[PDB]
Amino acid sequence: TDVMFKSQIANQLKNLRKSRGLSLDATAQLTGVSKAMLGQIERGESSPTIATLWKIASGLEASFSAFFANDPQLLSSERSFPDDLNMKIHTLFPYAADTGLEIFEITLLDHHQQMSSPHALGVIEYIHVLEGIMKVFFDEQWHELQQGEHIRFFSDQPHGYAAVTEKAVFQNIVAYPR
Amino acid sequence: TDVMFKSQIANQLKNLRKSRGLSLDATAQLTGVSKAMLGQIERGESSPTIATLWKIASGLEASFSAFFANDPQLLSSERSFPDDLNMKIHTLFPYAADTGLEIFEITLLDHHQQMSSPHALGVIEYIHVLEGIMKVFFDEQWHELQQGEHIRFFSDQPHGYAAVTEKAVFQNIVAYPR
Ligand code: MED
Ligand code: MED
Ligand SMILES: [Zn+2]
Ligand SMILES: [Zn+2]
Repeated sequence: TDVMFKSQIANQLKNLRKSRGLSLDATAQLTGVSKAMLGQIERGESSPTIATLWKIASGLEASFSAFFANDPQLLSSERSFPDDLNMKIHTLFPYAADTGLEIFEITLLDHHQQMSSPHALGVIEYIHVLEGIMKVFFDEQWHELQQGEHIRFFSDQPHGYAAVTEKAVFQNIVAYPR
Repeated sequence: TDVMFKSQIANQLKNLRKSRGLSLDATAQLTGVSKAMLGQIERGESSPTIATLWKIASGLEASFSAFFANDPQLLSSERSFPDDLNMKIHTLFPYAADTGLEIFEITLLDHHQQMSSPHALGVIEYIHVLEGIMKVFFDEQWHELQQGEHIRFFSDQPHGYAAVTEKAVFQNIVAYPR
């Protein structure tokens, strides 16, 4: 499936880019991802990480869900990304333009730590811990959250998530500007 | 010493800022650190992390060493920063304008992971592992390095360091554009 993952992302990334009439170099400037890497991704040569995907989506001002718009069904089954084995994504609600929401249930394993690049301007995130203890980084600091605890923050800044207990599960609501 | 740390940083940050004729708001825009936090730091109300210090120095286009220029001696003794207990900094060579180099010996403990904001444009880093196993993040990926291994990268991008073994020690050369 790692190879099928590559082809899915490669083809849709190209569609998203071409639909916007963007060159690879212009897309590189927008996303902060090298033109070289973007070329490799579209050719199915490199498997992008979840963090790189968000970086690209942010630059294109697209939702994470947009990477699967050609085959919406895939999103509800895409739990394990090849380059992120200690993190599993369960999409509860794919991006909806009317509410601007994208909702995921994330499972962090082996005390994995996930740092992210800023998402698009104005994108806001909500976090609700379902199990374990985890920490969320933003505004230059880590915020520890136990089961049941919650918090929201402006995600258009360097941020991150980390499981303090070996395992942690949390709901993540990503709200895009309307 | 945590309090002495705060006063040292508070006073020199203000000097560096004032010497440049910058307002707090202008400094906020340059560094990406909120004006609120910058105000608290200068008043000795909040203890900045090593990551925040680099973020500020980068925006002011100053060296990390500049934060101790009022009392150079302090740098050679400042090993443990209050908000970074799993990371110890041993400055071997403070910033020198003729070579543009700043050299540190860093000890990471309890498999600590250190993510950093981009340093100033053109700043380059060299890494040489003295002990243990560690990983360095840049160009969207982690690079694992064992004892004796080395690597260099452009640090004006999101990057980071992580000890894979409980403890890891490495030399870090930070070269600023001349
Ligand atoms: C649903 S993927 C994990 C969450 C996403 N907001 C990120 O920063 O990576
Ligand atoms: C000497 S402090 C650790 C190294 C510094 N280049 C950083 O990114 O944090
Ligand atoms: Zn995020
Ligand atoms: Zn650095």
